[PDB]
Amino acid sequence: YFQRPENALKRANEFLEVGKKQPALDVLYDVMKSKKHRTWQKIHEPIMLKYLELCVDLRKSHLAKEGLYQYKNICQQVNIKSLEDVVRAYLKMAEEK
Amino acid sequence: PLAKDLLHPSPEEEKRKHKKKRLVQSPNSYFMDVKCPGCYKITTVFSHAQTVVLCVGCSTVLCQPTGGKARLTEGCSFRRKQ
Amino acid sequence: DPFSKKDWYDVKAPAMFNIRNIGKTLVTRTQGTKIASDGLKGRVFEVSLADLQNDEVAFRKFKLITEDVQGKNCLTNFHGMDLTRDKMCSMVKKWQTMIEAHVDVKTTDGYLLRLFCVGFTKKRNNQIRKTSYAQHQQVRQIRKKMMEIMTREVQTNDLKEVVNKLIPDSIGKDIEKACQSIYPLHDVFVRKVKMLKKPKFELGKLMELHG
Amino acid sequence: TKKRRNNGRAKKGRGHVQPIRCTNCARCVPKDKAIKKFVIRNIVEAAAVRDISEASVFDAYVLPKLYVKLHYCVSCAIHSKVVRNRSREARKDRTPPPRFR
Amino acid sequence: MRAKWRKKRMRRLKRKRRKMRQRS
Amino acid sequence: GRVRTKTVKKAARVIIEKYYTRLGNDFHTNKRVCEEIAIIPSKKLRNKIAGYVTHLMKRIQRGPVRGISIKLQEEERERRYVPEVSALDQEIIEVDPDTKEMLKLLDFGSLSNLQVTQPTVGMNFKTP
Amino acid sequence: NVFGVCHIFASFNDTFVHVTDLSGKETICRVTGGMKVKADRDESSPYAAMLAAQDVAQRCKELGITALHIKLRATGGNRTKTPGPGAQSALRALARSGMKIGRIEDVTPIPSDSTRRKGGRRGRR
RNA sequence: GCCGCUAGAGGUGAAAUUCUUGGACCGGCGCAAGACGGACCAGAGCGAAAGCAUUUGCCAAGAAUGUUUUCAUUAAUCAAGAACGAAAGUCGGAGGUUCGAAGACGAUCAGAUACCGUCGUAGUUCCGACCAUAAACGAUGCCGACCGGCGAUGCGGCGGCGUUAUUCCCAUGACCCGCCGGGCAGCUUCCGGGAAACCAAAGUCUUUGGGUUCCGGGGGGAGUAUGGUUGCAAAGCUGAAACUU
Ligand SMILES: [Zn+2]
Repeated sequence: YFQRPENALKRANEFLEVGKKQPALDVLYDVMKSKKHRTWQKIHEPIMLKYLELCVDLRKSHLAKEGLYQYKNICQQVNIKSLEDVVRAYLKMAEEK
Repeated sequence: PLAKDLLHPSPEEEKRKHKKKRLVQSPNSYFMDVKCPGCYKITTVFSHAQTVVLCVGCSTVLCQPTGGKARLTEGCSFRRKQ
Repeated sequence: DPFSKKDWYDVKAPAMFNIRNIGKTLVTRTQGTKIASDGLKGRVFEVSLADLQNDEVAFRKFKLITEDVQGKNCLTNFHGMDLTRDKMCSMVKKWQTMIEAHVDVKTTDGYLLRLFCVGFTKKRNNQIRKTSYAQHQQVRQIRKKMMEIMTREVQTNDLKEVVNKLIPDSIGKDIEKACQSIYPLHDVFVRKVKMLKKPKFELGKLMELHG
Repeated sequence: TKKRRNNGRAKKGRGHVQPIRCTNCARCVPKDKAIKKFVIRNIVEAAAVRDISEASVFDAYVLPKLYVKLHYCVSCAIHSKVVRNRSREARKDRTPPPRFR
Repeated sequence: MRAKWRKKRMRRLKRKRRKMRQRS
Repeated sequence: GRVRTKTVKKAARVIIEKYYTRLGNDFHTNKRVCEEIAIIPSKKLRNKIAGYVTHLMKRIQRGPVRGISIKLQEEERERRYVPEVSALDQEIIEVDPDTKEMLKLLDFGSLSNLQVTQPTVGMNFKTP
Repeated sequence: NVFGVCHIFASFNDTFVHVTDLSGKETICRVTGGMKVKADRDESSPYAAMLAAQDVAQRCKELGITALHIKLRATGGNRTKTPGPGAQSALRALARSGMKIGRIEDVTPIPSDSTRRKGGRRGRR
């Protein structure tokens, strides 16, 4: 778990600093699956861009579908401008590769 | 119990017991033949063998000695004789 | 008043952390043979990693030794690492065996390290039994994998990447993934890093070590 | 008069358990005749945690706990009321006592 | 009397007796 | 403390086993009942007996009392269920397949009113 | 936020409240439980550690030391390893009397079963 | 040993003996010394019993299981005899950090030459040579047979839905439900026993014999006296009467 949802970025940016990418992704899944972080904050979009970024280069297709289902449960509030933005940025990074 | 027949035991309770504790003791090993898949020697192995049984075509090992049954090398074919 | 002759120096962290200014130290001023900048060359600080970065991870404490002072700035270099006492005593419970190993691995910059590890055996989620113990060959070859990873993933690196590994503990996750065919482990930490011998101090390596 | 069948020990099937020393009187008891007790509390008390919390520079810092492993001899438990004397027929109750309601 | 100290006192008595008997 | 002792709540119950056709719910009737039906010495015992038979008749007509006899059931055979369709008349009975092997080897199961359901995966029935 | 480090050696006989700088060498103030009471029976009181905490707070306020880390410590070694009664009154009083409080850690020294203890085999009776 | 602060430290029910302006206690970085192996550590393991715990080696040794391997009664218990046997103890040498008999002081008490504090010799520690006693305890000799159940636990073997490795359906391990053997123990039972406590043996015993070794005969005297032998010594083993109740 985390004590504060911004800390997911501070952990995942340290795992990419050495260059391991599998603990970097699965921390960022395990912050979203926690039960205290489904109420919308501003930091939940830029970790979800990063978790969709990290699913691309490891080419894990099963894992990105689950978190984009989970974030779709989270933003049932009126900011689907986030849910538009997280989806096409995944669909930008997939075409570039 | 206490009317129980000792002269006609059922085979569920005759494969249950230890091999010395039956009416007639009978061993729990059996004789196999191992077929190696790239040669034509049918080769006769024990179930519980203790040496590495060497075949004579392509000189491979068929079985590995372990504390129980010998684990045959994976991808050969066996059947029990008799 | 013996506190009138004390100037307040500043202490600068190495470059691997986000936050550099970690606090303020004191020295009596130069009145004789006692020079200030030799009077502090041996200060060692126990600084936590939720102070060197603004993360929540509080249990992993760093030792940082002042080697040279430039201006009023104390320049530090890395001296060791510890877990705190309540984290390391929070993890020893009954009904699990504990696998601990130590290696002395020499880095590529002349620095010698000694790395201590810890690991416990994880009980399963569909398990019934109370006790989860390993046999002795399982503890021996999990300890063999532990010493092998902790000399191989520190052996051909410089010091800055070693402290970069030690902040998230990539070594603990690597040990826990590699050791799961023998017995599934539970939280695996590099507990304590000692710095046994250091090479000659020259200012260019520390002045590039700050950035 | 045999009083206890296990003789108040955990020594079944070995010759010697190495002794530990009591924390309260330093009386050398064996490892398993001693009454082990593991006392976990917070480091700050329940009273002073209400005004520690206004002084912390860190937002949302959960304070650590104190992990004390206590061994006790058999004399100083009945002096210290950790363990008290029970009936002849409820000595066969070796379920630990309830801490929950 | 605790029987170890009865034993010890007859031990001291026999040690003094064998002291007094081998002088001659 | 106003607890009634053994005589004023045993004697009141042996007064209630017989003579139930005379007793009622009002205290002043039963107080006047108690001298035809008994020989009681002086009235404070008789008022205490009357108070307990009024409290017991306050209790007794909405269910069974432990101490009272099946003279209560003589009242429930004097004053007082199935459904229309029985709860054993259900039309699909789920059967896990070991029962179906038992019924096949009892010479039933040619007749089908049952429906066999899928077997469980996992054997975790114990407690840790 | 000039940090110092408070060192609380809480004995059963005494109470050492020691405020130092971040490494620990340059001592800013040291007050013991023996400085504020006239009696050996009450050196380890809550009251002696309360008064010692107030004096070390007044000393470290005037030097710039605004905030404090805690190193809480028992007698340790082969002796008892609970910090005694004078830890809590010092640590409550520092947070009451105008200081700020950092991370609290238990620094009681624990052996790998070190050498024999002061009582006999048969106890302290 | 070097710092850098300061008037008390220690210890107790309360204190005093002890240490401290030649700088103690506490804090910091260091060096060395010797002991010790916490938490993990359980009615769990191994050993003939005494006992045995940091890592990695090397050296031999062993129970258990598996066995359609071989020998063919080789076996069970043990007069004489021998091997090991905690701690204390004795002698020769090396080592000595802490504890600590004797001892010197303090204080509790009428008195304490006891518990309670300060310090300490011999010893505790290691390498050789002795001594062979313990509530060395399951206060229960050893081998074999037979006689109810139950659920786990340690090891080895066999068979069964599944679930997990990840990095190749992936290898082999970790769990799940059973079975067999051996082992440490458990809860229950009007098997049965026992004087009872209790015991699945301390059962199958007046319905009395599977084999075999040491040993007890009311309480003291006394494990004393003497005699013998073992030991540098302390002592060990064998070891009675008279008398008394
Ligand atoms: Zn005690």
